[PDB]
Amino acid sequence: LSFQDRTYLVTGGGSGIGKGVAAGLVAAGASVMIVGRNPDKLAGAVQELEALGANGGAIRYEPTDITNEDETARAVDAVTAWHGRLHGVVHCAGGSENIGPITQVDSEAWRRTVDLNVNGTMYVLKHAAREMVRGGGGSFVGISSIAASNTHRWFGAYGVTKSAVDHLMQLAADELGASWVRVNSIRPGLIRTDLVAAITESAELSSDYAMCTPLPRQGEVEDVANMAMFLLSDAASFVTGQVINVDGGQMLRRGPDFSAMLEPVFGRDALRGLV
Amino acid sequence: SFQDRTYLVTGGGSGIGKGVAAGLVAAGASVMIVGRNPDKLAGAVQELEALGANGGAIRYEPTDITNEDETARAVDAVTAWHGRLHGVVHCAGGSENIGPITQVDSEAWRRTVDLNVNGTMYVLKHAAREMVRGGGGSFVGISSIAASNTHRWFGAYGVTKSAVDHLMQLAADELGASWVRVNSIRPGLIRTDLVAAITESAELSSDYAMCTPLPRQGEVEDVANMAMFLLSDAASFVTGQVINVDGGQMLRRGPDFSAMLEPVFGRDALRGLV
Amino acid sequence: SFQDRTYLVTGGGSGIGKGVAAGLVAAGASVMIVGRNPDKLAGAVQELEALGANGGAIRYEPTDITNEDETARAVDAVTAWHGRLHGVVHCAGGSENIGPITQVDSEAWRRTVDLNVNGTMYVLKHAAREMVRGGGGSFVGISSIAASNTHRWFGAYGVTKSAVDHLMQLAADELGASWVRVNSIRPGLIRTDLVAAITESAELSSDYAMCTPLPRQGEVEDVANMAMFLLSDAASFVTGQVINVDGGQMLRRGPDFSAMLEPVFGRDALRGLV
Amino acid sequence: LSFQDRTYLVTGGGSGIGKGVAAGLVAAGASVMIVGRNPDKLAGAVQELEALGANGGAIRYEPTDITNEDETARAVDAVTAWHGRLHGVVHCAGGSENIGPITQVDSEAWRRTVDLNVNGTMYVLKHAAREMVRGGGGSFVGISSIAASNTHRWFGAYGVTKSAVDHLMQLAADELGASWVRVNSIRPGLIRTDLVAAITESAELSSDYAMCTPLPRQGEVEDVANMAMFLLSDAASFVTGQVINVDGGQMLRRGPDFSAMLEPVFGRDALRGLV
Ligand SMILES: [Cl-]
Ligand SMILES: [Cl-]
Ligand code: NA
Ligand code: NA
Repeated sequence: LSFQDRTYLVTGGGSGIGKGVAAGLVAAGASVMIVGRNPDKLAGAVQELEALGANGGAIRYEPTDITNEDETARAVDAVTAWHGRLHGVVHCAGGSENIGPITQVDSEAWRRTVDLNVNGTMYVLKHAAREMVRGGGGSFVGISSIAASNTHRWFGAYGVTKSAVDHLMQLAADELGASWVRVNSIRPGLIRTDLVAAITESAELSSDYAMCTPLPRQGEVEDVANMAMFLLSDAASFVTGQVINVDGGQMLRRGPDFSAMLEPVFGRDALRGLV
Repeated sequence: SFQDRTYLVTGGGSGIGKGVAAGLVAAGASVMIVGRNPDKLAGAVQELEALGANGGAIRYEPTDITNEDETARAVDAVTAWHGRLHGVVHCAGGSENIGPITQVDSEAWRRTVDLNVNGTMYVLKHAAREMVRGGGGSFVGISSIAASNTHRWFGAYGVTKSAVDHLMQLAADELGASWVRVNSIRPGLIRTDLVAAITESAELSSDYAMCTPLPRQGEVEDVANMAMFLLSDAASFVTGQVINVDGGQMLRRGPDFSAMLEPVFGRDALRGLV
Repeated sequence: SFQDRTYLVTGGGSGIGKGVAAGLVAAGASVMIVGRNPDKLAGAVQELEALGANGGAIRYEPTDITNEDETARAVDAVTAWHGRLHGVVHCAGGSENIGPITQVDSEAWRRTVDLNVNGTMYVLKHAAREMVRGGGGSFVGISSIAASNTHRWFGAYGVTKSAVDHLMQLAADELGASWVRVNSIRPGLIRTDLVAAITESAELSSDYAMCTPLPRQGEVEDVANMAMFLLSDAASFVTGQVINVDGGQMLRRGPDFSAMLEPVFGRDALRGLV
Repeated sequence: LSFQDRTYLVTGGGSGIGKGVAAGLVAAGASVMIVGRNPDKLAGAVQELEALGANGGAIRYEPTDITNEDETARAVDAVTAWHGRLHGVVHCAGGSENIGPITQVDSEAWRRTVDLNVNGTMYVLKHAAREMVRGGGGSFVGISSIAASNTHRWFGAYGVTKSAVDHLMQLAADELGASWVRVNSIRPGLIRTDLVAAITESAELSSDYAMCTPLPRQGEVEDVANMAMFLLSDAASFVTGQVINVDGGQMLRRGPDFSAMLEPVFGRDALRGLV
């Protein structure tokens, strides 16, 4: 239940979900290192997060392009060297550059998404895992997506790669349980971030998501932060290998239909293939 | 978020249910435990009263969940206690026989079905009515790893718990519009009185440990922690989930009770020969 | 691989069961159809006899699968016909009521449970006994997309069919050592007499089509084709599978019967208000 | 039920499963193009496959490195131009170069596996799909693995990438159903090929697989070929988006434990992380 005097690494800690997770931990008295691509945002987030955690919290940043393994490895060394032990990780770094039919998918955009999500995650887990095993245990939380649990027509590499990441969390849980390192995935549904204010505020797509979602609201960053913190905590010490949706129940229905956005740009025939 | 709230816990007289009740009482909640054995329910109350005051309170009503009318009466009693029912943790259920599918004791199978499938439906049906009228709540059904991974020779148990998990998800679909969340927890091997048979066997104990990534057995607190989280406002966007608390055993397989069952049935019987 | 073999088909008097029976007869198999309605079973026999000779043959026995003794008697009859039972396609089952979980007709729910959970177990239990003694076989259980994707307001149907799918997998685990394969098929919307309500509604018909990647409704032949493949030696390394034949509807969602149910129950009732 | 006068593309058609699938189709009277990396094997397989299909069958090859999209696109043009229509695809090309703990995984080997399985599959599906949509429909069958359905400790990228591929088949099925293009995945268990005679014939690993497998035998290439042919055929014309194991029921138990092979090479501590 407590996080005081524990140290965590948070990737994509500069905005959206990662920032919320970092906020939560620092406010609970944890030491956090946030890593991400943009030193501007990272620095900004740090001065802000520092206001929280008058409760013993601490915050640091290291700019890191997680598609380069050396940079990931260095960041993991630094967070571990901070107090000597790395208690956990929340991996929120990851992206999506594709939107369109599989038959016309931009292969460079696809390959970038694979590198970021699949390889990026592997580097973070590989190196974080080494220290958590040496430290006598810990908890790794991967942030996936409902795109992995429910097909999102025209999202190309997003759900494909997030499915890989979910499998990698389960594989690692299997391998690392003997070392008391728990590994779990969270798949958020529609969460309100500045990143996705186009969708959340659009009449057609907000309406489609709402019809797919049993609970009558959209998600919030705090919803995902709460699950991550629970899974990092000792209250989940027998929970590993799980893949858990924080999505208002959307996985019980279907992924969203982005027709209304895409039909005027691609035409209906392209959306069922047909080049 | 437990302090000013009231919860129903079925099967609250021992094991998982009792742990859940104890955690909620400790947090300041009011809890009504119900179950078949009045001696055990009354004893659990006396024990849990010791968890005293964050202002928590505990009551019991003997209830046979195979009887819909008694179940509805229990739901009326918990609801009238402070005027609103905030959540349910449904731990009542079990099974009565290990053996090959070809030798299933049909009356025991029917009993397990009645208890697990029908009993869960009645609790859900009437708890949902009140949680809808009251403006929302959280229903947690306790299932088992027997539903997620085949347990050879467990017959009705895994079958009925899979039915229950589907019910939890169907109910989440139907009830989300009324702010009633419904989730399932599947425990792995949890240390209780009900598990002394696995405990006394080197073969069975070893088999579970080999099937379990984390190098320990589960505790009732582990399941109680998950249940409380899912009841809390910290899980307010979580519904329709089926979540294992099992040390990662679902990543491997169900246990193999061959060592125990071979001397009773014979090897041929365990692959269906009569 | 059907020519010199004998199969039991439950619910063989109409719909999916009858299609399955017809395909097997056409291929030269002997088929016993069983079911509750003797007029319909007898009429199906007369029809299927027309499928004549690749040397195929068809018989019927009226059987109430909620009675284990009648079920065992049907399994004895099919087995004694040519001395070995090679497989089963279990299509008998159904449901009796659409409505919110908060207004479930408990007697109809129990009936659906008895028919689907208990009835399937009896057929499986006794068919498995003979298929084990005979040196192997293939058991195909027919389930439904209601088990793979929540169908709001379908109550016991999806719940019980999920129980059935778990049973198929448990039985595959137990019985593989005796070369008895057990698999489940989940059909989507299939064109039969049982679906005229969806057919007559623009709203419901449109909703299914929107939920279905392939731009057509399912046919009984589609399900019969899958069943035959799974019975065949071409599927000899396939067991424990649960396979949809649904035009890809499982990739989207279950149907939304709101248009039909709103005028009966009201909108508030459909989210659990009583 | 028939395959006469239909044309199919088979990737990895030069050995193992692909060769068996190609054999099956040609023998049933189909035209097949087999593609793969090694022109020696491809040519060999063609002269052999030509003996079969006195029943109207036809066989061709094009050497193709499926990690290069241009080469994949050319092969798809050629098979389609052959008779004017491409009726289906069975995608068996794919590999696995990793064996060891996630904490010590060779990142170059990992990245190669991702490129082959994830990107390779996408290229094949993208371009094959274009023609099948234009042709009025068809059937794409992806060959995955039980490594995707059940965690295989120490298999690193194999199950991770095969999980991605399964998701991609489901996404494509969702997108392309409107065009009558069905897309499905097969996950084989232990299949006897020359590739894996080390495992299938080893006492410890054969024994472990056998205990995990309800049916008392190992798989055969014909078992997978039969499922693929059924899914290509009109007898499966309402079957799309499915992910189907041909594994003797192994998915009901667990993936294999390669401890006996790996412990003497890595030590027990490395196998639970600990570098
Ligand atoms: Cl009790
Ligand atoms: Cl009938
Ligand atoms: Na209180
Ligand atoms: Na015959």
